[PDB]
Amino acid sequence: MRTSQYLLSPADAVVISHQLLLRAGMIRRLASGLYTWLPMGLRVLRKVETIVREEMNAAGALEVLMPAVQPAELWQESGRWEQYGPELLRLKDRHEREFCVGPTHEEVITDLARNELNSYKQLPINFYQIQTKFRDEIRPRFGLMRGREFIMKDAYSFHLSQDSLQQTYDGMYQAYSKIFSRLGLDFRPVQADNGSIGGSGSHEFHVLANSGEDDIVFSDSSDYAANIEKAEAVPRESARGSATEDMRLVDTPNTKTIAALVDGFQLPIEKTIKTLVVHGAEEGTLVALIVRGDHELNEIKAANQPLVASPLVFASEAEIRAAIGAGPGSLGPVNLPIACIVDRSVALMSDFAAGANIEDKHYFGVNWERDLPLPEVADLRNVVEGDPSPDGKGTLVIKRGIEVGHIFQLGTKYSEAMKLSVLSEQGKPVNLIMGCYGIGVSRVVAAAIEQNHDERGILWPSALAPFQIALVPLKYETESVKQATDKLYAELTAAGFEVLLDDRDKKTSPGVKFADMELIGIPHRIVISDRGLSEGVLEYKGRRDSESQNLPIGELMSFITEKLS
Amino acid sequence: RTSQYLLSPADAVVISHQLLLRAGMIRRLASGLYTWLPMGLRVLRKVETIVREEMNAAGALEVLMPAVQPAELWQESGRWEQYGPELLRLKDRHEREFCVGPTHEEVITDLARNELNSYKQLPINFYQIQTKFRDEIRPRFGLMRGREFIMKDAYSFHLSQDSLQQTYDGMYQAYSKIFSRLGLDFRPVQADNGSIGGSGSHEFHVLANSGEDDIVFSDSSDYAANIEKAEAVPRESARGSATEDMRLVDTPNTKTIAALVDGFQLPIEKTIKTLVVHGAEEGTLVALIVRGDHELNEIKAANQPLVASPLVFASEAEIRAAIGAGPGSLGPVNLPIACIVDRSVALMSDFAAGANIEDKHYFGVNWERDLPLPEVADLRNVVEGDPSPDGKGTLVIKRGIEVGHIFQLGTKYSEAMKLSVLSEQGKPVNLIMGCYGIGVSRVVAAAIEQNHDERGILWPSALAPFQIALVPLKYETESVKQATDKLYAELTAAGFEVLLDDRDKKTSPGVKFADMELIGIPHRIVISDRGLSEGVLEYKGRRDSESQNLPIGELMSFITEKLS
Ligand SMILES: [Mg+2]
Ligand SMILES: [Mg+2]
Repeated sequence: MRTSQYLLSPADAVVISHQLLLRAGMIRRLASGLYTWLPMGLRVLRKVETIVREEMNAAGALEVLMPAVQPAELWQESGRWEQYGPELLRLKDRHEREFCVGPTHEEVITDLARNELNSYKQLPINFYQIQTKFRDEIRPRFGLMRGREFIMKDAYSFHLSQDSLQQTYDGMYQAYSKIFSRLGLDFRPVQADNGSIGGSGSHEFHVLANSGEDDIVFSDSSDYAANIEKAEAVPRESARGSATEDMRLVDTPNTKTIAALVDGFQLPIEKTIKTLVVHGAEEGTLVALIVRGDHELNEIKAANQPLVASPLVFASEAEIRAAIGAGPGSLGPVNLPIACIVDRSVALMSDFAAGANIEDKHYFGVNWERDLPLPEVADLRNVVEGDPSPDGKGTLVIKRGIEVGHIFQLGTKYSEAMKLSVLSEQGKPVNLIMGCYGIGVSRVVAAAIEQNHDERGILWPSALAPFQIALVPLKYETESVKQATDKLYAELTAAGFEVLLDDRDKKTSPGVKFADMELIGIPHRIVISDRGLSEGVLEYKGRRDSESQNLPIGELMSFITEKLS
Repeated sequence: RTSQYLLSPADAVVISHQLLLRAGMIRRLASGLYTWLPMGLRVLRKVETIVREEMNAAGALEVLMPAVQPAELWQESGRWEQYGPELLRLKDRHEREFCVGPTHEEVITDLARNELNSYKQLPINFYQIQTKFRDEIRPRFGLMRGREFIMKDAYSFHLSQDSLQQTYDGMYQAYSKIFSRLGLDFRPVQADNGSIGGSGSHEFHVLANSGEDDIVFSDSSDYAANIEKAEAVPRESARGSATEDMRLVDTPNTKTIAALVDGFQLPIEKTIKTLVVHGAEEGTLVALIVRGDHELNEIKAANQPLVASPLVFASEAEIRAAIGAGPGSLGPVNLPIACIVDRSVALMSDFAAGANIEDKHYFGVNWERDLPLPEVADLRNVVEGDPSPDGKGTLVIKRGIEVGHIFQLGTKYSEAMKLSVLSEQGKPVNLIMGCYGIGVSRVVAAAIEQNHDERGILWPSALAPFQIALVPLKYETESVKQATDKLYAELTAAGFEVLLDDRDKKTSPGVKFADMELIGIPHRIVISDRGLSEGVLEYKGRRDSESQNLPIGELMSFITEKLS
């Protein structure tokens, strides 16, 4: 009775995984960013959940299950009750007590550790759960990938020392790598934002897909791998060029953009700069950050600078004019009455053009040292295709990624705030050093399709297929065909395979049945017919296959065993 | 292994709550919100697995529906307001309204509107195992009355009542398979279905003294009903003949059954209680009379057609304006409102009632003679020793923990959210629905409520978190530490769930033993340099009184038989 049950019965879905997940009856919308898992969709979901839980256990983590509803008072200990922003879904109960529906669980698990972790002989320990979160995304979109309710594997490890944290952290990296291999994904772990300049201890796991919202950077020869947020930028040139022009004021009443200098004044874009006035970390101060005309400011690198306020805030036009005496489109490093930091590539420029900090004027032929001192230099830009690999090996390619996991060395941020402390073996109170590890279990189901699909529909990796074999008769009411078919279901089920049986009547044509089984990603099809049973044979076709086959009935069970290998 | 699982009691009053706290199975986050600790999650998953197997074997299809539910769906059924303060409501950042669902009737009916479009897809039975939130006013009893709890909730859809009954019966059978595999002593009982008589609602109850429900059995038949549902028949075959004339008596300080009995030497079976309730017709009142030794069954009262559901008791001001006399002076004689008497009241003779005149009673009232007999109904709770309404035996009342409910819902939601499908002959049909729920969280606690002893938790075999505890005495000795790891592998390879107690010379053997017994592990093996010399392993069962020594080779056989 299987298809007349599992198959059940788009207009806005724009990414392929969302459209296919809806068309294939894997999920359906309830409200904005809230999706029901349909019977066939839940079969795939649980397959993900099984592998992730197996590798978390094999890596020594202890599954727990914490509440969804959480006391605001915990979120007030970390300050995140306010600081988290409008993505936190806040509520009150019938007694006017305040809660959120958790998007994550750092406070709750730290609260647990306060009460449960009392001796150094219990450390290290790593707790994880597979549980529904809520995030009030301002614009839920992309189906399972930017929903509001989604499933998360979130894990939290506690340590007495940095080395202890690293070992567990390394084990999680390895377990994640096992997880996304068993899931049969084309993935890449990359270095990620750790809040600091340089250093380590933050890695993202990405599935490669041309719809990726993350840009991820790779050496074309070395193992270098990093989110563009983190990717160190080093300049292509080896030395600063020599001064070949004098500095001069140029009237620029209508030249206020990189485009206008390059196209209008014919300047090589390598001879232009963008100045970005941001707020200072010192209250009320301004900082000017400068990148070359053909580059962009990396905002994460920007806010990592000690002089720069984190998070990044851009100065207003009125602030800019009050400080500098000129406004956007006429700004530059010369006679700049505010602190400045220039990108590494900008320090090597020569004979370049800058806004003069005089309205409607630029300097042309600026040269560092001759016309003004070089200010502080830092890595402020994003890398671009073909940039040198920062490890000196090869050049950089940028690909698109869907983030499906993140691991992060958290330190003592929560154990300081929530007074989670344990005595070291020598008797010293130690603030527990924490790590956090997350996988977007929901997002994984969708990520797989973004990467594996064709014109016929979903292509599942082997571990995710909701069934392995579809039986399609083809006049299924024929006693001859219904007995061969029902026996075949039993044999194949007996041997352990997961078989979907298409029991729909003649009112559903064979071609439609074929297209349905293909759409839902079932990797093997078997068609039973009286004309083939006469000939003593069975018709086979693979999901990726071009033409069907005919297999002698007697050979079929060995043949399917081989395919499933 | 125990350095990890064991981790390190005040407001706990029922035993399952103290034991779940002390065995490190759960811990509290806030009121009614509890974290499953690693030991606890293992037990809960063993419950879910068994529930899921039997749901699937019964042909139901697992889905997973959102926890946050839009208010507009709840407004279609009227439950957005009607469900009460137990509904957790919120607004998102865009000021749209939702609840955190306590149940999913509207959601699954909404799903069906979009997915059930052909009769060839029916019958169909959807279920999920999913966290609910119910904003209980006074959350208590640990897992038994928390606010967040795990629930297997199922909903089936049908084109005919017969179709529903079949699926309903398979859910009944599957629940029994479930609770049998969970090793519980349960009983299914008839339950309140909304109507007088009839079937279509059964509750599954674990038998325990702490049960909040009263469930009625015959000591002679299979009869089993929630006291809310139990039919009461009188212990009398016939109304007695009149042997007093009716008189007016002054009862100035007589306003309770006890005062009428102890102040006038009347037997309690000659007295009555008159309860004045709101009638279903707007603005009307109905009086409900039971005998002085009985209580009013409020489920039975509300099921009366004249009586408003849910039941509302009349105020004292309302009584006085209607009748002309107050509580404690009420009765059926000269009663200017409609009246319903319990079956037993109808058989009474020579009986006392308030006269509907302040501080007065009639004595020696007799039906037909002094006043006409009103309508008769089954209005009272049964009491221990009552006749069994199937005519086989008398009735006993025991206390039960409700772990499962099945209910024939009909077209309540399909009619309101317009869920209709064309029959094979082309007639539109509102889908008939049944709903089935198992308190998965609650089942864990109900098990301990019925299985425990002086030393801690007793688990039915299917729920034990581990089957074997390895307690190496002096595990720091490398001779014991090798034999035990060797043993851990052998047993884990054999497919047994084994908890190695790796704790050190700090925690004494005696403490280690008590901890393994508290968390309810069925079987223990002690490895020692003592018995290693003798080539022997020490074994003890969780229920046994003495431990015993055991040749090592025989041990793998001995223990596989133990769990057979
Ligand atoms: Mg990111
Ligand atoms: Mg009840």
